[PDB]
Amino acid sequence: SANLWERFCNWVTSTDNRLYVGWFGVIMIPTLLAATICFVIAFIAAPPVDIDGIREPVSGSLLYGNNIITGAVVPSSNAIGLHFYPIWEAASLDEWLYNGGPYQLIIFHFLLGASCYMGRQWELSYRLGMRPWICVAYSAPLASAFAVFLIYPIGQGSFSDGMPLGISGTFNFMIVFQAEHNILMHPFHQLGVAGVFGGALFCAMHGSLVTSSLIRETTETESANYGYKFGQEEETYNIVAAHGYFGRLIFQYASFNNSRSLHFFLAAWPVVGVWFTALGISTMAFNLNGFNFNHSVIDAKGNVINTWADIINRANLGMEVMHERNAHNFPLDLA
Amino acid sequence: MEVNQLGLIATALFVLVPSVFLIILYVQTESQQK
Amino acid sequence: RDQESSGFAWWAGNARLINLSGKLLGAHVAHAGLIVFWAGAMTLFELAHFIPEKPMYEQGLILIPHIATLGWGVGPGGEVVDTFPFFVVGVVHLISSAVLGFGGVYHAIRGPETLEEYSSFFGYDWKDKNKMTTILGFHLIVLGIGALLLVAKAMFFGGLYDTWAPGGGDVRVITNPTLDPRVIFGYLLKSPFGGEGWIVSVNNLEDVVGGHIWIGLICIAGGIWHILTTPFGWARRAFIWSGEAYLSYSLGALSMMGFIATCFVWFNNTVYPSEFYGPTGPEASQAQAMTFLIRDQKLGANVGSAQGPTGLGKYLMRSPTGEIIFGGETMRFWDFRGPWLEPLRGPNGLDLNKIKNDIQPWQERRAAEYMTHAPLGSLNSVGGVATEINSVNFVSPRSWLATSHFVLAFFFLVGHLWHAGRARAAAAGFEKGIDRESEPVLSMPSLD
Amino acid sequence: GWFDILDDWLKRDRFVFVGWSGILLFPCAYLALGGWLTGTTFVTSWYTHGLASSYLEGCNFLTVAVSTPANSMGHSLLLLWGPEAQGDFTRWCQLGGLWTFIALHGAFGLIGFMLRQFEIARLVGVRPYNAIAFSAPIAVFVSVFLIYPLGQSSWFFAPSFGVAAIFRFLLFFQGFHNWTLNPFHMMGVAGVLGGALLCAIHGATVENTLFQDGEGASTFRAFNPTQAEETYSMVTANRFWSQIFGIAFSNKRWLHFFMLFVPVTGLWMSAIGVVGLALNLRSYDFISQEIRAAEDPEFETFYTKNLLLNEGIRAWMAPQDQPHENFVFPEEVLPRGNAL
Amino acid sequence: METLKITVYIVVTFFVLLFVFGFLSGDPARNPKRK
Amino acid sequence: RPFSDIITSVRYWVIHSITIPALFIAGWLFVSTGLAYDVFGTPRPDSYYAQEQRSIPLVTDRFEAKQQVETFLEQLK
Amino acid sequence: KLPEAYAIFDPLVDVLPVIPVLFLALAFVWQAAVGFR
Amino acid sequence: QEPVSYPIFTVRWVAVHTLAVPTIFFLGAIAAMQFIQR
Amino acid sequence: METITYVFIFACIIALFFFAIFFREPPRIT
Amino acid sequence: IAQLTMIAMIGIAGPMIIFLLAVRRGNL
Ligand code: CLA
Ligand code: CLA
Ligand code: CLA
Ligand code: CLA
Ligand code: CLA
Ligand code: CLA
Ligand SMILES: CC(C)=CCC/C(C)=C/CC/C(C)=C/CC/C(C)=C/CC/C(C)=C/CC/C(C)=C/CC/C(C)=C/CC/C(C)=C/CC/C(C)=C/CC1=CC(=O)C(C)=C(C)C1=O
Ligand SMILES: CCCCCCCCCCCCCCCCCC(=O)OC[C@H](CO[C@@H]1O[C@H](CO)[C@H](O)[C@H](O)[C@H]1O)OC(=O)CCCCCCCCCCCCCCCCC
Ligand SMILES: CC1=C(/C=C/C(C)=C/C=C/C(C)=C/C=C/C=C(C)/C=C/C=C(C)/C=C/C2=C(C)CCCC2(C)C)C(C)(C)CCC1
Ligand SMILES: CC1=C(/C=C/C(C)=C/C=C/C(C)=C/C=C/C=C(C)/C=C/C=C(C)/C=C/C2=C(C)CCCC2(C)C)C(C)(C)CCC1
Ligand SMILES: CC1=C(/C=C/C(C)=C/C=C/C(C)=C/C=C/C=C(C)/C=C/C=C(C)/C=C/C2=C(C)CCCC2(C)C)C(C)(C)CCC1
Ligand SMILES: [Cl-]
Ligand SMILES: [Fe+3]
Ligand SMILES: [Mn+2]
Repeated sequence: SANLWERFCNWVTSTDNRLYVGWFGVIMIPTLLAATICFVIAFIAAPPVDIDGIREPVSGSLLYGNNIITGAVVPSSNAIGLHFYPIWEAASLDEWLYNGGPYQLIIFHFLLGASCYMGRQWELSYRLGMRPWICVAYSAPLASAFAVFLIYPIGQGSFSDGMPLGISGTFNFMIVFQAEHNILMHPFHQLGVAGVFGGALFCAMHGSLVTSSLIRETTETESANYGYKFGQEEETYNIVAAHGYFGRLIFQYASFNNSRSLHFFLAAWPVVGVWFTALGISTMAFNLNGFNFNHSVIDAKGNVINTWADIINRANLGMEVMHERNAHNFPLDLA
Repeated sequence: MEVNQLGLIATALFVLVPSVFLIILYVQTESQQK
Repeated sequence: RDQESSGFAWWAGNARLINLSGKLLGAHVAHAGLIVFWAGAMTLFELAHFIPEKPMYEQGLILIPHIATLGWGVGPGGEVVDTFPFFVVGVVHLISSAVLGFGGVYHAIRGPETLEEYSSFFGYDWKDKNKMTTILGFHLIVLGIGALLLVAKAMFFGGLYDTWAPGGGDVRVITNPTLDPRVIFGYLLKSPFGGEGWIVSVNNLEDVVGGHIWIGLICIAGGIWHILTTPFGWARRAFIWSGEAYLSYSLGALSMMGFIATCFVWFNNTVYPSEFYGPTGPEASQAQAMTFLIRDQKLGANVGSAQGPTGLGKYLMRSPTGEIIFGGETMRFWDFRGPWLEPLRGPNGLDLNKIKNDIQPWQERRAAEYMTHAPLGSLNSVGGVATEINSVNFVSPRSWLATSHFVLAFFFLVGHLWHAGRARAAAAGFEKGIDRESEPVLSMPSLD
Repeated sequence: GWFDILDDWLKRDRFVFVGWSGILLFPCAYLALGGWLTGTTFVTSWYTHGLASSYLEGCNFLTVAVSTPANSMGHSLLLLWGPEAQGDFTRWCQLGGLWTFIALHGAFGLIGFMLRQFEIARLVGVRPYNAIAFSAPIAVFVSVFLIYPLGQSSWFFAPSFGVAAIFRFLLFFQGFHNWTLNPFHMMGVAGVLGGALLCAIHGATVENTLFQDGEGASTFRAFNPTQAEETYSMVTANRFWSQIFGIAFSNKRWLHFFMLFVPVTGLWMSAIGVVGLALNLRSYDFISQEIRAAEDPEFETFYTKNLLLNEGIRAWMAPQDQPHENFVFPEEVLPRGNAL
Repeated sequence: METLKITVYIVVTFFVLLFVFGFLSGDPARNPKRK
Repeated sequence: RPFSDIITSVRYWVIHSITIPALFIAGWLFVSTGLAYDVFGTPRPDSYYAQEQRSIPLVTDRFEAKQQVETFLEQLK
Repeated sequence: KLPEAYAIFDPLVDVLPVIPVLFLALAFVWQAAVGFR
Repeated sequence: QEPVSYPIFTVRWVAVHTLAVPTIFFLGAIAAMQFIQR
Repeated sequence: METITYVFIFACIIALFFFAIFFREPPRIT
Repeated sequence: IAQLTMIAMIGIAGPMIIFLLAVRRGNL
């Protein structure tokens, strides 16, 4: 026999489990289970939510006549602000739901759990005697999730200006974001789209170049994928063929010939890209806005000549005038 | 509001006939040998 | 050594200094010179353009305000009466930078490349636990001395710029700081969420100078403690003692301090004043609201029971508790405490009678000047959002500091991830890859 | 005779290959690039929209474009020698002849590269999956720059080559078609983000399961280009991923095919989406929602906010975005949030 | 609703304590190499 | 073949330091004498409007498009 | 701005803050000069 | 590499020279635009 | 009527996750 | 009178140190 602690502590760190569950896991699992329950219940059977603090609720629940596309969990009230608002700081559950209560309840647990998941990846890699820094690559989507759900609220000063948990609500978020800050003329958002477009592109061409160089172990009635028998000691394509293909395509110096460099680069491109746009959202929370060019061309009469930036500014003005129900009078705002 | 009862039938057949197609294909080749 | 006989490419070159102490010492004492050089160079550069009758926040000064907070070169209300402290701070930093760099170039090229054979007190090893705790103890003591310098400035050498002083700020000497642990540790039990706030919620310089005494002496005692103590077993089983682990912990520390710093500089206005840096985030909204009320009141309109085009107030509203706060979208700010707004606040939020008759000139002009200068701007420094035209140019100093320290903190977090991973992997010994002959997974039961 | 000579002079090995495809690829590509570069530099758009879009007029690199033809041209190609400029180069530049010039010559440069990829693959003796994969950007190109203006009344609604002019396209599509709420665009966005997701993770996994074969910490120098022995532990990658996420690849051939499959299909589904808009068939509404918002005026969803916002985008961008209609709206019929 | 505050605090506290005690418990030798 | 072989041979310099300044000056003089304004027909920044036509020029027919724009340039707009 | 005596060195003061970035460039100059070890 | 029976000007020659003379001509023109008053 | 169709499809997708994880076809080295 | 003389000098100050150590061959 041995006592219950030693048994518990090697049950947790068991790397013979079907699914790992670390010391980061024992705190990951409840927070995410709770997040999942509150999302599934609130998307379906929530009451409507007063989000503008002037008594206009919004329905985001399927049961009050939404489909999948329009449904959402509707953010916390403008009256509640940046306050901590659990069930026991409300007078009744009725009015905790009325103030967008479940929104805070999903996101705190979810962000916490998503960081504990980042911890778990490192722990499993440490137990399997493999290299770290898959967890460094996970910090990119995670930092964007933080920026969107927690930083941008602190900065604008309420959790009403969060992003609702839904599709059309996400679209509403994008459209009001563009009107009030013009994110397309921010250079960082431009590096973010470059990283995603280039990431997708390098994925496609990597896939094609490797699958076109595969060796002949098959026949023309059985799929090509039964050439690999699992955990071969023989790499399953010939690098110099693909290299020789790419090397005639653009040129001899434009074609990698070290798979280790290729894969490092394959991992490096979008991750740097996503960092840059995540930070871009985070600086706009303090209201460092995209570049704005008003009238870059003026002639001798001293009369303006429009640019495409001006057509975009007209649209921005359109959206922004619609996102202000709070009065006709607003001179220098946000916030 | 409205629900469209031909739209109901539309999804019902859409999700049935290929799931049934795939379940038969998977079952007859596993029921044979070596 | 200095080619590919060391186990690092040129882009990891600085990592060849893990086992050479003198070369490493030269590298750091040379880099200290740069930090100091920029301090001095930048405040001289700022001062060469400084107009000393124009407020500091509308001209971009971000190093002169730190000196102004210490109440040097300023009169009452945060005006400049003389510009000499600025010049002398900058020029003496720029001069001392040379002395640091000289030691740099010497220890890097002329000095012994190993200090363990040279000296046995500047001789040190990352695996020798005792040396690290002793050096840590020294370093805690010079930080302890550093913490008491501010207390000296506060009590003896003309004090600090108090912005809570009567009739706008004035330099005031602390003559009684709190030495009461109850109040002091009470700040660390508060919730970080809005409304309450953590250590950021400081509202007076008595707590500031008092806490500086408190942290100073706990670190003098702890510094003395790590010279006279050897680390314990559970402490040794809780760690990796490697030259890189210390760096990982420290990166973790710096990333936490950056998150805390960017929270400070955005919200507080006791340690980052409103007369040397612009208004804060809520301060402009509250100002806009306050000056609107004041304007429309002179027409003889009823503003105290006025209902909106959605009801629920037009100028004033009820908070959840029932205090009279500002209406519209200024209903998410009522956690704002300003020096200029507080003489008007009754026993449960603002009292409309105090508004009618107890307006002092500096308050209504502070509110009116802060209205047209709210934290916004673009990355090519021109005021406002993307609808308005380029004709006014504003970027709060608050936003520069906030954005910079935020992105540097995020990058210092991911660096802590990296160096912790390297230190952990190198300790166990699979940081050069996975050994061919034997591998863990080939000796582990297959999942089904 | 002379044919097999022309053959082996082309198909010969050189610093950069040419081939039969070279004959189509190189002129067309070079003219299209060159056209865009002179168009962004000297050429106005003041006789068409009332814009300036060149360095000669004083615009920066973020606001230039080779702008579309005028609305009155219809779908005319506007040929230099044709009866809309009649052998005159200046008017041909003013009327937007460079847009079509660039568009057609770039359209043939794309076919040239596509053919070039086939030819080099047939020569080297590998399978041509890279050319099949390259049909997704041509699908997108001819669905957005050719089929979409040919479904409308002119080239004027097509995107102009330039960064800000594409931004205006994004806003236009959002405003008039509600483009994000159409499922083909949902599928395209997903396909593309999934491509980006697979990229980071595949690189990160291969680079963090590498074998020890070096002496330095850097493992970039432990590689020889030969395939004799494996370069990463696939078994370890599978065991890791099956435990942290639940499912894993255990077949390299399939992993790389999945990498090919996700973004190319995404772009194909989106190409079907934009040809659907060319007839003005556009997912814009759910009828159940209109009848409900009609019988109950205190119902709200985010979808209703999006339609009010779409009203704002259209009503405020239409005047200077469709000058050929000579629209004039009073200041009292523009939509306003505060009027609700 | 007052009982609810206390039992949520106790649950949270239980999990954070297992976590810290778990990381004090011999973690740098849980690796498959050099244990 | 490497740039090292190209960056050194005297014949490379004796052509290049002679051709490139002529091209640089040809490119400079092309805009500075205002010829780019006539060959592309782009307006100067005192010729976007006129004192009888204060609206944007717009083409509205496609076979007299030529004549329409020549009319706008003939009246000194 | 600066005391009237030092006013002569107004250009010298304007070129001070960009001296830090140069160190990082010099380190690459150095490395390429010794041919990258 | 480019052929070894050496035609007098090879294929590399036109490739570098269709991208040599326009960009020299262009960055001389774009530079002149900067000194237009406007 | 519409809500049932939705939740039935979501229910099918999470049951598929369970079956796909705990009743897979076991990948085994040769 | 020129003060542009030191802005001239201060940009070449760096590589001149390395240039001479590469003339005086040793310890680059
Ligand atoms: C703050 C303290 C600190 C210290 C002392 C170290 C120390 C070290 N790190 Mg680390 N690191 C840190 C923070 C720190 N790091 C952070 C915050 C990150 C996140 C990015 C990293 C990420 C990191 C990685 C990924 C690696 C290291 C490595 C190393 C070692 C070799 C580094 C080297 O030679 O680079 C020489 C540096 C260069 C060639 C970079 C030059 C950059 C240029 C060209 C442009 C810079 C632009 C600038 C960022 C933008 C503003 C510019 C301005 C002018 C406007 C060394 C022991 C390496 C190692 O062995 O790790 C175990 C390795 O692989 N570090
Ligand atoms: C502030 C930044 C910083 C600092 C302090 C250092 C310091 C050092 N590095 Mg690093 N390094 C850095 C940035 C820095 N590096 C960056 C960004 C990179 C990326 C390129 C590298 C890449 C790198 C590599 C690859 C290597 C080093 C090495 C070294 C050591 C070289 C010693 C030597 O023989 O130099 C000899 C150099 C010279 C004679 C020329 C430079 C001249 C100097 C010393 C002065 C220049 C400034 C100024 C004019 C002096 C004013 C003095 C005045 C105050 C009186 C030294 C301790 C080496 C090492 O670790 O070896 C053990 C090695 O191989 N470094
Ligand atoms: C802060 C970092 C630092 C560190 C750790 C060192 C460490 C060292 N230096 Mg360096 N040095 C520095 C910065 C630093 N130096 C700077 C900024 C410069 C420019 C001034 C120099 C220039 C320098 C040179 C040129 C030389 C040294 C020497 C020495 C060695 C002395 C060995 C001995 O037995 O000393 C015994 C001496 C003492 C214990 C007492 C020293 C008292 C002095 C000189 C300074 C006191 C400053 C201050 C008032 C202290 C206040 C403390 C306070 C808490 C009350 C030692 C390894 C010499 C050596 O051999 O290096 C290998 C040598 O040639 N130093
Ligand atoms: C014997 C005791 C002793 C003492 C007193 C110091 C003192 C110091 N060390 Mg240290 N050191 C020691 C032993 C010691 N060392 C040993 C054994 C080693 C191992 C080789 C090192 C290695 C070491 C390194 C590598 C570094 C230091 C640094 C520092 C400085 C920290 C400055 C600071 O916190 O800035 C914040 C400032 C304050 C808290 C204000 C200090 C006010 C006082 C107490 C001193 C002011 C006067 C003094 C003469 C220094 C003037 C600095 C000038 C630029 C203005 C400080 C001067 C660092 C440094 O900055 O060096 C340049 C650095 O990189 N130390
Ligand atoms: C700031 C720099 C610094 C650093 C780097 C260290 C480093 C270290 N100190 Mg130390 N210490 C310092 C300053 C510092 N000390 C000062 C200034 C004091 C005086 C007050 C102390 C008093 C002190 C004591 C009493 C002891 C050490 C010990 C140690 C070792 C601890 C080993 C361990 O695993 O602890 C891990 C510790 C924990 C996991 C418990 C933390 C309990 C607290 C503080 C927080 C719990 C988390 C909680 C959720 C945070 C809430 C915060 C809230 C405000 C939001 C380590 C070598 C030990 C040693 O061996 O010395 C030789 C020992 O007994 N230190
Ligand atoms: C191989 C490359 C190539 C290709 C495919 C094209 C293709 C094209 N060019 Mg282009 N062009 C090229 C090279 C090329 N060009 C070069 C090198 C230059 C510089 C001299 C130009 C300059 C140029 C200009 C300035 C313009 C075009 C235009 C066009 C388009 C209009 C139709 C046309 O002229 O078709 C090309 C081919 C033909 C018209 C005919 C080919 C006839 C053949 C095959 C056999 C004829 C048999 C016989 C004699 C018929 C007798 C009949 C009788 C008995 C009745 C079309 C897409 C225009 C455009 O894009 O407008 C929007 C335009 O403005 N071209
Ligand atoms: C109440 C509730 C919950 C309601 C539900 C609300 C809600 C919004 C539901 C969602 C439904 C919804 C609206 C869906 C819309 C979109 C939809 C139908 C899309 C599918 C159609 C589509 C786009 C088709 C074409 C493109 C396509 C195939 C895209 C798929 C993109 C996608 C997510 C890909 C998977 C990415 C992924 C996470 C892969 C992980 C792979 C993996 C295990 C790698 C690890 C790994 C790496 C290695 O390197 C090696 C070596 C090994 C060994 C190894 O293992
Ligand atoms: C539907 C989601 C379910 C998810 C399920 C899985 C996850 C959750 C697992 C745990 C679920 C059970 C958690 C424990 C619930 C406790 C019951 C509870 O809420 O009762 C407290 C609830 C509170 O009742 C609330 O009251 C409010 C007004 O204050 C409002 O009316 C609320 O709507 C009403 O819910 O009351 C009752 O249930 C009825 C009265 C019970 C009286 C006996 C209680 C015990 C008495 C001794 C202990 C008192 C402790 C406080 C005083 C300390 C000393 C000063
Ligand atoms: C190691 C190394 C490095 C680095 C280095 C460093 C980092 C250094 C620094 C150093 C330093 C940090 C320096 C500084 C210097 C300075 C000086 C020397 C100054 C002087 C000044 C004076 C003398 C003043 C004057 C004046 C006055 C008094 C007043 C008015 C104004 C004037 C300005 C005129 C590198 C990477 C590069 C390379 C490799 C190695
Ligand atoms: C009043 C005031 C003040 C002061 C204050 C003070 C007094 C402070 C304190 C401070 C403090 C008092 C801090 C603390 C911190 C802490 C931390 C940060 C933590 C630590 C720990 C850790 C980190 C751990 C780790 C771990 C775990 C958890 C598990 C097991 C294992 C290990 C080891 C890994 C001032 C100045 C502002 C002024 C004004 C007011
Ligand atoms: C239209 C036309 C045509 C054609 C023409 C051509 C073909 C032209 C060409 C032209 C060209 C072909 C041009 C080019 C130009 C170039 C440019 C525009 C460049 C730019 C560059 C830059 C800007 C740079 C930048 C950079 C980089 C890249 C790297 C890093 C650094 C830096 C940033 C500096 C023809 C006669 C048939 C017919 C009539 C019409
Ligand atoms: Cl809205
Ligand atoms: Fe791959
Ligand atoms: Mn907002």
